[PDB]
Parts: sequence; structure tokens; C-alpha cells
Amino acid sequence: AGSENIRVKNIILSNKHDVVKPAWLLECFKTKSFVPWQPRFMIHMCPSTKEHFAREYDCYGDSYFIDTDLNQLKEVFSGIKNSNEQTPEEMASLIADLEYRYSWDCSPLSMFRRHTVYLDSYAVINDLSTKNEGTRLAIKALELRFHGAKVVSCLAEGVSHVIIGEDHSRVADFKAFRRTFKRKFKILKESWVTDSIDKCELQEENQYL
Amino acid sequence: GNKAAVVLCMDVGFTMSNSIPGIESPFEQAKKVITMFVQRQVFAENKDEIALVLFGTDGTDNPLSGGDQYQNITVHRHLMLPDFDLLEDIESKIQPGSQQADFLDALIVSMDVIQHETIGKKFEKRHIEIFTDLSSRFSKSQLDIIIHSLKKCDISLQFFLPFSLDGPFRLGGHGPSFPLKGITEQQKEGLEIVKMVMISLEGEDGLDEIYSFSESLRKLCVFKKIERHSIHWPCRLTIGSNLSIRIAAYKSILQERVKKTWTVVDAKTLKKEDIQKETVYCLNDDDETEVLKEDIIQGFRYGSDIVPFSKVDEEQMKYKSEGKCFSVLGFCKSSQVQRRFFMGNQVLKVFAARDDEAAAVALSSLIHALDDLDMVAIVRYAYDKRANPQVGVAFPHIKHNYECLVYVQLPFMEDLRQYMFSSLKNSKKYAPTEAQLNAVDALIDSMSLAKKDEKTDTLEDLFPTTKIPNPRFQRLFQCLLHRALHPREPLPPIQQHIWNMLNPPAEVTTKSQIPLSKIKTLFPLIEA
Amino acid sequence: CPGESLINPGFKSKKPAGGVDFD
Amino acid sequence: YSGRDSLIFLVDASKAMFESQSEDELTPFDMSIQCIQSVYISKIISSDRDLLAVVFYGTEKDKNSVNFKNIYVLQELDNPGAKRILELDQFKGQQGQKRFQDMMGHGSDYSLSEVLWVCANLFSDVQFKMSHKRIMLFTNEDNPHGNDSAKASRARTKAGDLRDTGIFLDLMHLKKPGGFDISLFYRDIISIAEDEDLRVHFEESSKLEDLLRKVRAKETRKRALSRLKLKLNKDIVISVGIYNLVQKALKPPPIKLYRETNEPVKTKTRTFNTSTGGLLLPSDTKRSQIYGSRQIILEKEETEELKRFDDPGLMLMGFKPLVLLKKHHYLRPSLFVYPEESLVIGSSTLFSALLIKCLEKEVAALCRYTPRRNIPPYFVALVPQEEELDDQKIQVTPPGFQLVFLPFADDKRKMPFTEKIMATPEQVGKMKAIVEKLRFTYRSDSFENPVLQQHFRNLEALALDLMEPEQAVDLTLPKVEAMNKRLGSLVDEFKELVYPPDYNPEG
DNA sequence: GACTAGATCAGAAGCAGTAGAGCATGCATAGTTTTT
DNA sequence: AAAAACTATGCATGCTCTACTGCTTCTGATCTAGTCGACC
Repeated sequence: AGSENIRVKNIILSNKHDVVKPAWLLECFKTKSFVPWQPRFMIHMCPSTKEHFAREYDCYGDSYFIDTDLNQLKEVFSGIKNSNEQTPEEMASLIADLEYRYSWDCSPLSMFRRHTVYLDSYAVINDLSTKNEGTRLAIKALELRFHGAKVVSCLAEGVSHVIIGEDHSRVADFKAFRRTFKRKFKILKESWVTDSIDKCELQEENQYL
Repeated sequence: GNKAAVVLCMDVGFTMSNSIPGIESPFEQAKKVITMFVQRQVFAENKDEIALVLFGTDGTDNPLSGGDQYQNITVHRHLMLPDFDLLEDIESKIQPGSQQADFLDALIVSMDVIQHETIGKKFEKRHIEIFTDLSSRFSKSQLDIIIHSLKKCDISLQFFLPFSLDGPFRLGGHGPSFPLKGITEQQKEGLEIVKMVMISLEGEDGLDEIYSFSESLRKLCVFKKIERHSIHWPCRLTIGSNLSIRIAAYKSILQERVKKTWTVVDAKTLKKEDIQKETVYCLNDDDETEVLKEDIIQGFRYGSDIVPFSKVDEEQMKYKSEGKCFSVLGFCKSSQVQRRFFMGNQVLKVFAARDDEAAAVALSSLIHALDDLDMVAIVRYAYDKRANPQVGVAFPHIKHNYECLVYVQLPFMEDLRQYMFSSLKNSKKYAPTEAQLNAVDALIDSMSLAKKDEKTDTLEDLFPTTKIPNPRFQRLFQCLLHRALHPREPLPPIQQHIWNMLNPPAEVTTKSQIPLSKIKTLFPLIEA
Repeated sequence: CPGESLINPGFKSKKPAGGVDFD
Repeated sequence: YSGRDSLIFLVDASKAMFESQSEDELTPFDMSIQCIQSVYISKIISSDRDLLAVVFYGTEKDKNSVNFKNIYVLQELDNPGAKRILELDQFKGQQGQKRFQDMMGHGSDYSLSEVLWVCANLFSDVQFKMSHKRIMLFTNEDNPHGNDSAKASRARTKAGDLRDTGIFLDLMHLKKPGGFDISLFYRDIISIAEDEDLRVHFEESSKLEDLLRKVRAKETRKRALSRLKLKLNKDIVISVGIYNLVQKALKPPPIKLYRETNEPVKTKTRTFNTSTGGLLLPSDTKRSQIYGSRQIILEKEETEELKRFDDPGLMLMGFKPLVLLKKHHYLRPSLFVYPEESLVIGSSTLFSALLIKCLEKEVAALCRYTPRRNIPPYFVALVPQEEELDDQKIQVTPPGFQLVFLPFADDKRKMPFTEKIMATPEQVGKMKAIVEKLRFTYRSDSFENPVLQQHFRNLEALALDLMEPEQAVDLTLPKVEAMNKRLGSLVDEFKELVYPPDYNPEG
């Protein structure tokens, strides 16, 4: 049954018999073989078939003993409906843990994830009512965030990267704040990231302090 | 369960044999009544003990016979389950005796038998029926003792006489029986004693407990004190989400059918095992393929298209309802509900829950309000979770004895048929004539079944069909007994008394001859 | 003639069921 | 009224029928398809013996018995079924509209004479007896033939010829951007022209709503249950007919089918001996009843004889005042007795005189009723029923006699002894107020059988393979919310006045 | 001469309504057994 | 010794077969009147 009409629903209500997507018969005809069922093809599972699939296949489409290909992984991922239980901090921590465990820090992007980034886009530091939107700083921050950098709007003690543009008037204030904070954040310029995007690597900050 | 004990006192004196020409003897009428009673008791397969004692017999068989007392009294049969032997004894080998006897002694011996035999068995209703002519001497010295014993033992008493308290007489013909002035002094004397003893036993209502053989043959009065009571259906009459009154519903009127069902047996062996019934399902094809019952599936017709419908699917998709629901959908004027639209095969009588005062007063208030406002309640009824819901009308019914609701089912939209019939008043071709109208008026007046009693300015029904027992059961019992006692004999014809009870009184028949002839002459009817 | 059902000629168009409508 | 009803749906296939003046509104073609499907479903549920046909004109492809150009007969006159409904639904949607356009086409010339001729030919093709020949024209063009006058004259002549033949034509005019004027061209084609229906219609025809209003109640033609004889005397007799104005509605009986192929299966019942296995003739078997230790053997003929008193018919007893007929003495649904005159002449006048005199004197004719042979007689009362008509001079209560069965003594059952308890005037007044708060008007057709409606909806869903069956609305439910809202505090006052403080009416 | 078509009737299939027998079963009352 | 749980049962509903009786409608056989083709 390829269409979920009333008869299919009634059969679903009774777990005596299974339901198979019509594509299974087409695939069988193409290879001229009795290929066994897969969770993707079937929409319902009888108790016996449900128990059988558990040992061979996981709760989702993915299986254990038989490898998974790109199409199989796509089908499995499409099976999941939604997952919005975590929070941005938790997701960032999990991502960083995964990268550290699997040493996935060599990818061209996401290399700024471990570092939080601040911009001097506010005329007065730590104020949300004096945005300086309308300059290159906004696009620089957006590029940093896209690459994987965590752009933070509040100058917390945990900030590690700060970018200052052509305006160096408040460099003294930034240095004083760095000295006051227990953890010091290196002073960086806007040209450093502009040059580093092409290389896709963390250039030494000694040349851009 | 429910059990009862009945004692039948039979008069076999010489006076019983005596009869007037053209009139059946009282002995024959008493025998017919007893035969009908035993027929209904035995063929109904009800567990009630029956005993028969004959007073006036030539012989004597009675525990109290010793002592030169209660002579000429014989106990034909003690308390035991009725059998065909009793019917055979009644039919053939029970003849009138030439020795007179006192009916009071018969009552005393009946009470003694009831007391003695009612030791090892449980009973909840004792009834004694006395059939006499009251044309013999009696002693009144024992009236007080018998009355006291009756009161103490809680034993119901009924009396049957050949006359009730001038065309040809008929058995149960809804006409006068035993014309006046044919009563001697002995029965006149007996009338006062029987009336006063009945009054003491019950009171004024006791006057209605003295029936007649002809009257009892068509009134079902013998079983009045032995009839059981139908079970009660408890529910809650709810007007809203908070108000609720506990109620009990009984079946006031329900069509009665034969409990026993005819069983098919083979003629050669007359046994059920020989006959075997089998069902085979086959396809519609030349080969006549046979398909197993399990292979069969359920389906429905959809206008030349057959759509499968499995039983499990039907159960899953079947309309679901909450069982035991008695909810008041609304209140409507009684004029908006017509007796024409009444549906169903039963009528429910709803009272308050037994042993409940608050519910009783609430139901009484609701009934009184409905009566005062002249309104009825449209309600939803459901016997259980499996019974289909119904829409019915409940209306008040207030009597000096009790007040209760009467519920009758109402029809749905799909249950109404819209038929068009040509009007008769506006039909000139079929228009009647003034003389025809007068003739029909005379015919209707002549054949009135109700009499206007000017003494009380009331209406008395001369033909109360509601009190007539169903003749089919009597005919079936008669035929069964005739076949059992006479295996080789054609079934007898319908008894005369059955036809008499099923026919109107001879008075209206005689008074309607001239009007009927007038109708015949004034109305030209030609068969086509 | 008036009120005759357009689907089944000869039968008046049955009014739709109104249930209970308190006054 | 004898015969079947034949219906033909004439749906225009012009370009204008596929354009909607407003957005998100179903096009006239879609509306016509929906109405045809609704009529098909209503016919299937109510009367499946009728014949329905669907013919399309103005298309490119043609399929007719006369090979007329630009006319397609999608479905000939035949009993409605699920296959036809599915075929119609195939064109319901916009994808269905494109499929219809590809399969047949549109934007092609047509002549009303040709479509009327093919409709008449389809009517002639039918071989049964038709009590009604009807044509429905679904179009949104009020001037189909304006360029050519000869075509208009031919169409008018064909419409007139169909009218004389006995074909009733209706125009289900649909929405038109400029408005539909019946008086322009269609005034002379419509079988009956209504005076009100003369202005320009800027909206859809009111008949579309009626067509879309599905009816799920079986319709049964008038039929006499039995034609019997009322015998006033032995030599006086009249002929009457008995009808069931009210009859319980039962769902169609289930049908056994072969699960493997879903085809009818013939059921055969056979009786054989347990020792021989051969078939047993009816004379071989006998009817027996067991009473205790005694057995009684009777033949089938004897058993039939047992329940036989008099020949079928009504024997008239004396008349009785209507006051003595208790309303609570109900046993069986009542019947309707009406003069027949098809067997004995002159019975109608006597019936009318009897009815008039019974109405004048307020009496009911008591009679003995025997419906069929070998049936025990029963007691019935014929109560006069005077003809009553509601507004617009439409009959609502036919004139005749109402046959009410009077229960026998055995039918009545005694009730347990009870003690009468009266309510104080305050409680009676409070309950009267409560009753008045829930007053409503009751009509015989104010309720729907939930079980039958649900079964019909489930059957329709299964037949059409719909996504889910349409859940019915149970009008029989008490809708306690409204009762609560209307009663207000009255329930609390009644409870505190009647029910003691500690009652707990729940167990 | 042959053929058609209308009519007239009779037989039979389909449908409706009812009665009888059997049966699953659901709620409730009475009898017996288990536990403290 | 007293309260609670399980089983017997039993009466009523609705369904199902199974048959019987009545009415309506379709099919087939037969009779009678009209029509066509050939001639003369």
C-alpha cells in the first residue's frame, strides 16, 4: 500500500499483518531476487517482525552489522522529526567535545568555535543602545560567525578575542579591562581575519597584536 | 428462586351434578377452570407446587379424618410439582360424588395440609382456591379459628362460584350468567359468610377476590396471586451535568411469546441426534468450488458495487456509545408528541429507586411539574453499552395508588415514511349522502361498547379486550394436552368459550341487526 | 410542487435535523 | 408513481467554465463536478435503482452513438456506483482539471440541438420504465448561440420537442463575471419558467446548495403492506389497505464474500442423517416438544393449524369511546388504514361516512385483526384521522384510520408494590421553573439515528477510499453544557431543597 | 405469403415486512470460598 | 467470627439464518391488426 487511505489505517490498527511500500516490489523485479524487507520500505511492523528488526536494525533506519551509505544516512536523518531540547551553550559544548574527541579541528570552517569574538561596534563599551551599524565591522562579524566563531554581545570575562577597527581611541580602555580580568584576551585587528579567511588557518597573532 | 404453593379445593357434591337444561353444570365449569390452571402451570415450566383436595367425595382420605370429623373429604394429591397425571385425573377419573360436605371443613383440611407439607421446603406465596356451590349446610363454630390461622400463616384465599355478585347463557360471553331469582336460601346464607371472611382477610378489596367460573375463564384471575414480577433496570435520570435521580424501570407492557420452541426430530427415531444440519459455502462457477467458512468475509452493497467490510474493521469503526444512559434531552408540550409516532415493542414504567426517599420525592416533584405544565420529556435511552441509543418520550402518570413516568420510544428521521393520500372530504365522486350519514350514525349508536351509568355518571366498558387472555396460548395448551393424552387422534376444534370470550356481547349483536341491514341496503357494494 | 426534492422526485425535501433548540 | 428516475448531467466544457472571477474559489467546472458527485452519493444511499448519466459537450473528442462532433458521453444511463464516483473525482482537482483537458479538450464549437438529441437518444436507450426523465445543464454562458440565429432556432425546436416527449430540463446556471440572464436565451428552453427567476443572476443558482446537501436516508415508494377486507357484517364487506407510515430503519444486511477474490458466495444449507447421510424430505422430519419426562410429537401441518382462528382480514366489533383508549397501552407500532376500491366498488363512500361519523362522535372502531393466514388474531382499534395540512396547502396528516394494537392480558406485567410520596409546593414550583428553563419544540424529524449515519459514512469512506470517514454529529446527545448554562443556580436550589445535605447520588 | 408491432396475459425474480429459533454477551443478584 | 473475591445464572438486545406471504416489475408466449413485395 503506497497510499494511506482508510483501509491502510484500519490494517494499521491491527498489528497482525505488515505493510510494505510499493517500491519494494519494483526493486525486487529490477534485481529478479527476493530482497528482504528494510525499515525504509515498510511503514508498519508486526510484533514478530518488530522483534526481528530490533536485533538487526536500530530504532531508526540505521542498522548495526551492515554499513551505511550516503543514501542510507540521508534516509535515516530524514526519519527524525525534530529535536529542540538543548540550548546554544550546550550545543556549542557538545560540538567542541566532538571536535576534540575526533580531532575534527582541521576542517576549513568551525575552527573559530573554541574562541569567542567581540567587536568594537558600540560607541560606548557594554551598551546596547548605540549600535554603529552601517560599516565593514558588521560584515566582518557576520563572516566570523559564519566560519564558526562565537560572536558575543556582552563583554564577559570569558571573552578571548577582540577585534578593533581603524579607530584606536579606546585601545587603552580595552587594555585596562584585559588587565582587570583574571583571564587576558589578546588584542586583534580587523585585517587579521580578512587575511586568514583565504588561508583557512589560525595565523599567529604576534603579527597582528 | 421464586416458588409458590397452591391448593385446589374441589366440590364433588350431588348439587354440583344438578344443572338446568341448556346450562353447563357447575362441576363442568370448575373442571374446565382447574384444567386451564394446571395447563398453564405445567406447560409454562414454572416451579410451583400444586395440591388437589376434593370435598364431598364418597370416600375419605385426610389426616384429620379420624375422630368422626371432616368426613367425606379426600386429599387427591399432596403438594408436588404438577404433572400430566393430575390432568388425566381431572379429565377422566374424577366424577361427582353423591355425598355433601362442608366447605369450611375443606378449607380447614387444606390449611392443615399446607402447614404439614410446608416444612422442608421454602415458599413465599401460599394461595388456596375454593370452588363450591354453597348449597350445603355448614358449621360456623370454627370461623374464628380458621380466620386466625389464615391471618397468622399469611395465606391468600380465593373463591369461585357459578354465579356473580336474558338471552341464552354462554361461557365467558361477556354477558349475564346464572340469572337472578335462581338462587336458593342456602347459597344466600353462604354469601354473607364468604363475603365477611374475605373482608376480614383483605378488606373491601377482598370483594373483588370472589370470581365466577365463566368470569375466571376469561380474566386470568387464578394466576393473579401466583404471577411473578419482572426484574428492575436501575439507572439515573439526569437533566444536566449535576442533577441526577436514581430510578428503576420495569416493562409495563411487553408482547408475550411461547417460551418453549418446537424441536425438529426424525420421524423414524423421534430423536434430535438423528437430524444433522450443515452449511456449505460454494462459489458461483461451473466447477462449483467449495470455500471454507473461515475464508468467507463480510461485505456490503454500495449500489451495484460490492465493498469489502471485515467484521474487525466494522467493530473498530462502529459507533461507540456509553451504556446505561437515561438523559433528558429536553421538555416539549404534550401536544407535540402524538401516539401515531410511537415506536418500539415495549413500554417502560419508571419509578424512584427502591428504598430511597430523596429520589422518590424528586421523581414525584418532576411528575407533578410535568402534569401541571402539560409537558413531556424527550430523553435518550440506552439499555447497555451494546444496545443502540434511542430517542423516546417520558410522560407523567399519576394515580391514587402511585405516580410514575411512562416511557415510549420515538422514531428517527429515517424511520418516517412520507405517503400522500387523496383527501376524502373533497372527493365529490366518493361524497356520502345525508341518509347514509344518518344510517351510519344509527349503526354506530347501536354498536356502542361503552354504557353510560347515570347512577355515577360514568362510563363502563362492556367489552374490555385488555383483560382477555391471549387465545393462542390456551389453544396451544389444549392441543398439546389432547395429543399427550390421545397420541392417535386429530386435534380438537377451538373451544366454544374461547370464541365466546373473543366475541362481543350478544346484546350489541342483537341490537345492530336493523342498522346493519339499513347500511347494506343504503350502500351498494359490488365486488370487483 | 414546491419543496419537492431535486434528487428524488415525488418526495418532499426533508428538513435537516435540528436536534434540540432551547427557546 | 411507478417506474425509475433517470437523470443526465450536461456539463459545459467551454473555456469560461475554467475561469474564476475571484481567487481561491472553486471554478464552475469543479463546482459542477462536486454537485454531480454529491447527487451520485445521495442516489446510492437513498435509491440505488435510479439511473444517472454524465455527458460533456463543447470538448474536442467525441463519444456518442450518433458520432456527433464535440460531444462526449462520459457515462451512459446506468445505476450509480463507486466506480463512476471515482471516475468523476478523477477530474475534481486542478490536476484532475488538467487531466480532463488533456483527455477530452475544450474551446470547441457546439450546438444545443446536438446535445439535446444525444440526451434524448440516451433516454431512449434505457429499457426499464422511467417515472421521471430529467436533464440538468451546468453552464455559465447565457448566450451560447448569439453569432448564429439558425443554431438558436434549432436548439429551441429540440428543447420544445423534448418538452412534448416528456423530458424535464433544468438550467443549473453557475457564476458569470457579467451576470446570468435566463430571459435572454434559456427562457424558452426551461420546462417551467418561474416568475421570480427572471432577473439577472450575479451569483450561483440556489439549487446548487440543495444538490450539495447530501441526504443519507433510504427513500421507499408508497406501497400497501396488505389489502384486506373490513367486515361490518357477514354480508357487508369493504376493501381497505394497510400501510406503515412509521417503520424502523435497519442497515443493509451483510453479504458473504470470497476473501481471496471478493466475489459473491452462494450459501447452501442441507440436512442429512447422522447414520445414513442422505437428504431428508420435510415429511421425514417432525416437530417435538419435551415437557418434563413426557414427549409430544406434532407434524408441521398440525403446528401451523395450532395458530389458526379466522381468515385474514378485519372483523368489525362495536365502537368504543376514545376516552377508554389509554395512551400508555402501547404494544406495537400503529398502522394506517385507507380505502382501496381496487377490489370492491363503493367502499370509499362507506369509509368516508364512517370516518366522518367517528370524528363527529369521537369514537374508535374496535376490530379483530388477522394479517396473514395461520396467524393468531389480535385486537385493534381504528381511530379516525382527519386530513391535516400545514402552510402552503401541503398535507401532513393523511385522512383515514389509525390501527392501534390493544395489548392482551398476558402482555401487561404487574409492577412491584410502591408507596406514594408527594412533594411540597415549593419543590413542585422549583421543578416547574427548571422544566420551563429547558423548554423546546419537538418535531418527528428532529433527530438522526447515529448508528445508521455512522455506518453509511463508514461505507462511503471505504467505497471511495477517503483519507478518514466523516464523523457524524450525534444530535441525540443531551449537550449538557447548554443545559447547565441555562439552568444556572436552579439545580443547586433544587438539590439543597430536596436532597438531604449528605446524599451522594453516585453509589 | 411473410413479417412486424401492439396488446394481453401469465409466470417468476426481486424487495419488503414479520415470526421463530439460536446465540454471543453484558450487567446484575445469589451462592460459595478465602483471608484476617 | 466477619468482610471481600470468584463463579453460577439469567434475563434482555441485537444479529443471523430461515422461512413465509404480499406487492411490484421484468421477461416470455400467444393473439390480433397492420404493412410490405411479387404478381396479375
